[PDB]
Amino acid sequence: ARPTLMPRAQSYKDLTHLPAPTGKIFVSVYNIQDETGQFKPYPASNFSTAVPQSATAMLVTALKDSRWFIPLERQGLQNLLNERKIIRAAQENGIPLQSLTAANIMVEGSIIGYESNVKSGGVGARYFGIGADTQYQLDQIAVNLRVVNVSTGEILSSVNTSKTILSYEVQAGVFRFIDYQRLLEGEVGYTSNEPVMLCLMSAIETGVIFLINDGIDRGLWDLQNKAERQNDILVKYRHMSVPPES
Amino acid sequence: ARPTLMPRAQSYKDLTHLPAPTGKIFVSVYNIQDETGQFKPYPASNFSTAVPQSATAMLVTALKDSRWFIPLERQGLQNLLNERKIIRAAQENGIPLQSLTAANIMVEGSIIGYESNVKSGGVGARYFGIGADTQYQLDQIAVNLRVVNVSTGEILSSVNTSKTILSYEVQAGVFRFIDYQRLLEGEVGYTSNEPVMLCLMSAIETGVIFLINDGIDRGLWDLQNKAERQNDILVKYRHMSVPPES
Amino acid sequence: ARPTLMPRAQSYKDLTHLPAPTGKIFVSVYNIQDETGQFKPYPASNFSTAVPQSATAMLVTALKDSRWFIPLERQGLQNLLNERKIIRAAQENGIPLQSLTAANIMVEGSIIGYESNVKSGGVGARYFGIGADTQYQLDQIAVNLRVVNVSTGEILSSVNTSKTILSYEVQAGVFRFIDYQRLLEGEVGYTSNEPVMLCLMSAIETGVIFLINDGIDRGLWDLQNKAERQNDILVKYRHMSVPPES
Amino acid sequence: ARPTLMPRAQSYKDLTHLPAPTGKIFVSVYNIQDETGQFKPYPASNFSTAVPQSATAMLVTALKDSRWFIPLERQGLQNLLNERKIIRAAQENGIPLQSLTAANIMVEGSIIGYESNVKSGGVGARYFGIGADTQYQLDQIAVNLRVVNVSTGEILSSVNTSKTILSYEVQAGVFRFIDYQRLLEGEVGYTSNEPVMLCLMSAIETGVIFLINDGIDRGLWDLQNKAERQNDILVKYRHMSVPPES
Amino acid sequence: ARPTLMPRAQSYKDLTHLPAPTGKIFVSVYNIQDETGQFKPYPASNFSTAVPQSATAMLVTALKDSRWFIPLERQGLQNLLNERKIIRAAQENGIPLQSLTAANIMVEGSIIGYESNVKSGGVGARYFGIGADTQYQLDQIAVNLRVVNVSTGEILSSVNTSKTILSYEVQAGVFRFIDYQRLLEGEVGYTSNEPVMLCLMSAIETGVIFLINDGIDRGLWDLQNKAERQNDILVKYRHMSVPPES
Amino acid sequence: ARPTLMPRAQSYKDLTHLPAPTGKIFVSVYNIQDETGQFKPYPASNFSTAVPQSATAMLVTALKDSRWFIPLERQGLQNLLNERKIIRAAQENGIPLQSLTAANIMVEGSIIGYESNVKSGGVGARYFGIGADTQYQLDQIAVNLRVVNVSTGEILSSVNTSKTILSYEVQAGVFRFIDYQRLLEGEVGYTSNEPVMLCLMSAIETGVIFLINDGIDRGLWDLQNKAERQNDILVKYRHMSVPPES
Amino acid sequence: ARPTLMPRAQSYKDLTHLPAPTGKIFVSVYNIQDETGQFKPYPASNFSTAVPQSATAMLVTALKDSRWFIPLERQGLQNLLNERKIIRAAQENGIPLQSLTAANIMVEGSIIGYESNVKSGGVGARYFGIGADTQYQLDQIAVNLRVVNVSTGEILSSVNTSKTILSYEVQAGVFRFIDYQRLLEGEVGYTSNEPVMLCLMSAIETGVIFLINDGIDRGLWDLQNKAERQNDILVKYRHMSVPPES
Amino acid sequence: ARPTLMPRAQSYKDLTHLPAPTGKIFVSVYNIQDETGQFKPYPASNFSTAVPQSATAMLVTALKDSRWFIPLERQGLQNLLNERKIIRAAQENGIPLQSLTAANIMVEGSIIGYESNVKSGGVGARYFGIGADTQYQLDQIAVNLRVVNVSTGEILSSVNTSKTILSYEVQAGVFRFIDYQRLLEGEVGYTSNEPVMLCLMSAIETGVIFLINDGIDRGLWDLQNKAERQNDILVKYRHMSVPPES
Amino acid sequence: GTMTFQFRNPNFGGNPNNGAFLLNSAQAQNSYKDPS
Amino acid sequence: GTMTFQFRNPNFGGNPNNGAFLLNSAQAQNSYKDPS
Repeated sequence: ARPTLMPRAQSYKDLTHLPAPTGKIFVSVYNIQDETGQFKPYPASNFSTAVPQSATAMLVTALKDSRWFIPLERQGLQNLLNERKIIRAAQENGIPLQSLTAANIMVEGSIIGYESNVKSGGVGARYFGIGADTQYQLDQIAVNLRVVNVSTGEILSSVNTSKTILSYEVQAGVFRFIDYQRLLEGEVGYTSNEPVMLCLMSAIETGVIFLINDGIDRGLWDLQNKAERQNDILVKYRHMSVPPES
Repeated sequence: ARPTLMPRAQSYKDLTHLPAPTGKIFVSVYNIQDETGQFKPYPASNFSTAVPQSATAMLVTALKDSRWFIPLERQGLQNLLNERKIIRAAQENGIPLQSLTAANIMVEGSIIGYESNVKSGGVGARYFGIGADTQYQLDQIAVNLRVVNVSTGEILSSVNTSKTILSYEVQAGVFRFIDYQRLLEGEVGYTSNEPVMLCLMSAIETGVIFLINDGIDRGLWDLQNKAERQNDILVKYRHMSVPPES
Repeated sequence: ARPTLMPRAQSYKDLTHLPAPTGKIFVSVYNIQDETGQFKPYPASNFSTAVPQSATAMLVTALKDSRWFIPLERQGLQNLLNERKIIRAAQENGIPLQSLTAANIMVEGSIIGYESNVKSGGVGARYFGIGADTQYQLDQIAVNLRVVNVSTGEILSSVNTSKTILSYEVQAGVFRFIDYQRLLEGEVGYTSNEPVMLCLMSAIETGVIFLINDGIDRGLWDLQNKAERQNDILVKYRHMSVPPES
Repeated sequence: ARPTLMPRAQSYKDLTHLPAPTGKIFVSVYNIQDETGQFKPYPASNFSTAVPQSATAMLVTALKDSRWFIPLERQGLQNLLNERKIIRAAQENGIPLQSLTAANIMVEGSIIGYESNVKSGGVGARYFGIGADTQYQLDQIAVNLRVVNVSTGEILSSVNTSKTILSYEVQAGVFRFIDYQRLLEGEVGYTSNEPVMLCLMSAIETGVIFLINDGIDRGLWDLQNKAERQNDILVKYRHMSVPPES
Repeated sequence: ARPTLMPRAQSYKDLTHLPAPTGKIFVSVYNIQDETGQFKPYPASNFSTAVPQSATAMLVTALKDSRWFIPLERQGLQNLLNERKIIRAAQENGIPLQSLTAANIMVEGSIIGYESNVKSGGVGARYFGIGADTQYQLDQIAVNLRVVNVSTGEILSSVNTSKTILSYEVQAGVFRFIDYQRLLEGEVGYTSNEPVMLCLMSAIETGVIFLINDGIDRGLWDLQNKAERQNDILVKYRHMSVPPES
Repeated sequence: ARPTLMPRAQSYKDLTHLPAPTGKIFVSVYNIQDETGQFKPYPASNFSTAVPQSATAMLVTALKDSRWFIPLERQGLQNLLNERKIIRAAQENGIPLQSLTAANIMVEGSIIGYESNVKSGGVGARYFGIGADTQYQLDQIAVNLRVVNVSTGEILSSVNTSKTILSYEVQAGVFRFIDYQRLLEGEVGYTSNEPVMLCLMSAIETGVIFLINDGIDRGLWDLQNKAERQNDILVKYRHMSVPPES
Repeated sequence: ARPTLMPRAQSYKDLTHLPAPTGKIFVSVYNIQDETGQFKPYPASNFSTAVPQSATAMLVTALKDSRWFIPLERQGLQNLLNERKIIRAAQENGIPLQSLTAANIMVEGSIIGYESNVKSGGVGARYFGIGADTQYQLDQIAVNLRVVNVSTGEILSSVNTSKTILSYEVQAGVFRFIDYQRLLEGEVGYTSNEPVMLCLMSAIETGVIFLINDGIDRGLWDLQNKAERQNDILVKYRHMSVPPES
Repeated sequence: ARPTLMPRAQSYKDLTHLPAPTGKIFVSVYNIQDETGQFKPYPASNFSTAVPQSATAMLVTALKDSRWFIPLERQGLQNLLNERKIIRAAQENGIPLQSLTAANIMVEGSIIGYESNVKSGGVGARYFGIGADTQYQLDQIAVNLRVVNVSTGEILSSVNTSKTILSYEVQAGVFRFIDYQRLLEGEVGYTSNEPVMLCLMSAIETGVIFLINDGIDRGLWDLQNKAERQNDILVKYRHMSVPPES
Repeated sequence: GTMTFQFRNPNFGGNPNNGAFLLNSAQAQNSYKDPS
Repeated sequence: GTMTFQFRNPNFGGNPNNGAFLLNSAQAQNSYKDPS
């Protein structure tokens, strides 16, 4: 096909239309570790991880496009410090650069577990020759995000989100004897694996709005206008603040 | 589906409605090690661990939402100390930050073993063509949590909790000869693996309430009101203080 | 089901009702190494250990609930020393902490071997269509515990305990021809693996009482009252002081 | 066949005809990490990565041929610094070289996940002997690119792109009995795997134009002529600035 | 069943009733290395060692219960020295401990080889339907122990012991046709693997008595009474002092 | 069975009855490396070595019981030096030990190769139902030992020995039809693998006598009496001084 | 059987009867590396090397028994230097040793490749029931040896030798029907793998005589008598000085 | 068979009869790396390299026997420098050695790739019972050698050579029914793998003559007599100086 | 452990080795004769 | 997990072990006699 932007869920359109704050908040995003410890089963490789190791690149895109935070490069800090030695070596030899911008808070977190085959199922039916069947699985991924006050070392707010990755498959088939000593045959199949790459981005973009909403109730950072406290987006994520039961 | 919060058991609603203490207690949560040493069997990978390595991110969410403890960032301490060098380098060049908040106690612990296939079973039945069957397994996970007084190095209280992870499967089936030289066929199946990701969170959130309850009987920390000593939650976890037999 | 405490054998109720000593004895529990060197066979993973690596977390729970010892944090000593640097850095900047409590003895030990399939067996029987069978295995685990006088470096007492882990399986079955050209079928099965997680805790909790009993006969530490020397618990573990034969 | 240049998509002809800026912008491209963590399944090797590790060599070719950036060697910096020790050793012994050119911005990024078998399918049909079938899979790759201001450490713009890698297969076949006791047979097959090597280059060359376009709207760097703001290329990538839905 | 002491062979009752010496001899037991280099075959894991790595914990129990030696902690010396830094840090801040007790001799050694399937065998018999069979294997383990004079570095005495680990299996079976068109079936089986964990302890406890007996003939250490030189135990291990032939 | 000494070949009785020298010769035995590089084939583990790694513990037993050499602890020298720091620390605090005894020569060597299946064979025979067969293999192990003068660094004498490890198997069998519609069946089998653990000890104990005999002809060390030069043992190993042909 | 010396080829009897030189030449033999890089195929282990790693112990035996060279311990030099620290520590405390003997030349080399299945073959024949067959393989090993003048660093002489390792197998068999409804059966087999352990020793012992012969023609070292230049051994290895063709 | 020299191709007889130069040229041969990265397929081991790692020992034999170069020991330089410390330690204690000879040029290079199964093929034919077949493969190996001027660091000449390794197999067979109810059978087979050990030596010995010939045309080193410029050997390698086409 | 769903029928996605058992256990139980 | 599409027919790309079941379950259901 053609290259385009990464496709986005309802939460990304729900994230962009957030109310604006008074001033933007700097944030250091160091590392979101893949602490699932779960690899892909057969017939994949023994080494391929179930969740991609790039959750820290997805969170920076969530914070930057939210129009609330100004993210700072702390992932490739060792490459950024090696670049600022090269500018400083050319300064003394034939504008002076200022120091690095430092953040008030640092958002860090994990990917707390990935369970595959939480539920399964399947229907099938064959009359005389003609058949059809269905299958589905759904895996569950969970993301932990917490805001750390870097001044004192405390933890301000911590939320857990979740997402269900549905992977179904529909297949038909015909194996009959049409009129004597002739044999008909046909198959039509279709599968659809939802990518865990794209369901991780929709669970992180939702967990950001639970951090921004929890900052307003706890008085951490205030909105630009108090009349926009009753926005339809923030009243939608306040009903989801209680978790589902089990 | 849609992203939401991580689903919570009865213990989380049992944890939030705890009585309030006099003052909040700081706590350092360094590392909860996966000391099970148990990996997933075939047909999963040889490398995938049976229990996720993110138990330390689950305990901080249990302590923070309990409204008793103020957790402190000690997991990513090496990233937090590297951030406070960048602020301090911009302080001398063109508000002074205070030191890190230190804790009175430090909650640490482990995951003491994970045994798979503790019990099993299964029924089956086939009359003329029509069939049905059932299966179930249940695994057992155990969590150790202990409170360490960091002033003297003693151990104040230590509790062990447990949880049973049921994983059943129901399947039907029909393979008959309906009226001469025609063949009917149908299958309906359904499995349900309970996630070990979610049963680890319910065993940790229960083991926190056995630490808070054991602090009140031993005089470690006292409640805000002594009339709330007879709460229905704390009288429920005092009956469970004796272990089951074997 | 519901989360609860870890289920306990007869030895835990036998451990709690011990007589009280004159004063509690501090103890350092550094590391109990899994020196079995035995991994799980097929169809488990090649990497999963047969005995969990968390025996040092189980012994601290045995010593703490015995109401004789005050255990000290020496497992996570490197995390406890890093915490006391953070308090000491905030002391000089804008109560002085005392030093770590040190122990008189240090209980250390191992897990001396785990042999699987020590005994086996099985019965089976089929008459006309109807059948039944049984199987059982029993594995053997052994725990070494020894008390080290830390003043001189000697070894005061050393005991070995053992436990047999029974794992049976009962299965029925019917494959008959009921009245002409109909076919009956039924299966009922049930297995029960005793967890090695829970049989390790019952062998450690028994080996503690053989250390406390051996301290009284050797004059290491004395009871609070000499009339309680003739307790029914201590007279029960004196008959078991001679080992079984082979 | 014959060696030639690497074949290029529509985006490369779309990249070369961009409007010219006022002055060229230096850029350091250190490392684009393969953070997919996904390896190739059977019957390939267990060790072969799904995405090539050479994305940092592809981005430099995209920046250099865009006629906007002057890329700088920062990948083999340790080899370039060892060369400048050899020139400097021959300078003191029997033109003095200037220092390294340093960049204003540094483009860095990742490959955020690679999901294989996102969709599948297949048709088949056999009448009397003569048959035909079809298959197709399509994998999805995603590339993260972000521009880091190296003076302050902020992140200026960050975009995500995506690409679908179609891999189909068409096969015919005949197995008949032509006139008595003779047997005809024929097969014709054809597959076509689109290379992930070449679809990674088309997703990076598209993500560069989303960085150049986002610089003009945010006032980072301005065009040479404001009448060329309404170019047909830049108005084409402004309609694609909103992502697809899911 | 119930936890108990580790079951002991004839040699342990033969070890406890040894004559008493003049004074007890200190001994350092550093490490008994598993130098077999033999792992368990299929269907066990590739990684599980044939002999447990805990022979050094078994020898200390043999020396301590022999009522001749006072063993010293030299295995966990790095943990014992870290404990004595904590006492010494609390000494200068608000009884002085003496130095470590040092030994006259140090008993060290190895496990010299483990050969599996030294001998095998098996009988079988089936008449009309009714059957029975038998199998047996026997493995051979060997233990080296030597006493090192730590003053001069010489080797005082060195002995090799051996043990045969029998593992048999008995199985019956019936597959007949009882009265027309009925089918009887029955199986009864029983195996018994002798543990290599327990046969290593009986080869070490025997090799200790060959060290104590060889000390009396060489004048290394003398008995408390010379009339007890003619004990029935020491005259039993003097007849076994010559090895079997091959 | 019962524990006993390791069974010994003809060479051990041939080694003990050697003539006595003038004075005993000290010897350092550092390490005999398993330089075979040969592991065990299927169905054993991939990791289990064919020859045990404990040849250095077998040579010390050969030198000590030969009544010619006084061996010195140089294998666990790092443990012996750590013990003599503990005595020396208790000397200055509230008999002075002499230095380590040093050797005139140092016996070192290797295990030069282990070839499996050098020869094989097998007979079989079946008449009407009744059968019998035989198999045998023989492996070959070789041991290098050389005496190094530690004063100058020269090599005084070097010998190579060899041993053949026979492993046979005898099996019978009956599968007949005794009187009409009855079926007899019987099997009797027996294998015998000679241990490579025990054939390594008999090749080392022989290679010691070729070192002691070569010392007398070269004038390295002389006998106590020259009339015992014509002993029946030393005249037996002088005929074997020429190697077999090939 | 019985232990004996390692069996020797024609070259060893050809090596011992060499003419005597004027004076013996010291030689350092550091390491002969197994640079084949070839491991054993199935059904052996994946890790077992095709050629043993002990070629450096075989060359020292070739040089020592040649009555021309005096070899020096340079393999275990780190053990020999640790021994001479122990003598020197006892010298200053309550004969002074001279320095190590150093060599004029140092013989070093490699094992240049090992190719398995260079040639193969096999005959078979079956008439009515009675059969017979034959197989053979032959592998090829090559040894490089070169003499290095240690004074200047030059290479004096370098030779390559080779050897063919034949491994045959002969098997018979009978499967007939002797007189009606009786069945005869018999098999007789025999294999013989020549050891690569023993063919490496015969290729090294031959390559030594090509070094000694090349020293006399180049004037490196001269014989004791010039009349012995025309020996039958040295005139035999001068005809083999030209290589075979290919 | 019997040990002999390594068999040599036409190029070795073509190398020895080269014209003589004015003076011999010293050369350092450090390391020829196996940069093929190709291992042997099934049924060999996974670890065995396709090309031996001893190409640096083969090149020194090519340079030494060419009667043009004097090679220097630079492979085992760390062993040669450790030997010259031992001579120098005996010099000061109770002829002074000169420094190492250093080279004008240093020949280094690689093994640029090894492709297996470049071509294949096979014929077969069976009439009534009697059959025959043939197979062949041919692999391709390539060697890079380049002369480095060590004074300035330039590269003087660089050549690539190649060789084709043919491996064929011929097999016959008979499976007939000779006169009624008798069965004849016979097989005759023969394979021949050309060793890659020996084809690497013939590609290196050819690549040396392309270096010596390229030195004379470029004026690097001149012949002893200009009348020998027109030798039949050097005019033969000048026609091969142009490569084959593809 | 994990309970993964699989069809027991080789017509759908399932193991093909119990195809010969599924058909032989169906023709051993049918009682429909040929109508004519 | 991942749902990979595979044909259930050995004529197309599929497992060959259910070929003998696919044909035996088709000839046990056909009702077409020989026309003549």
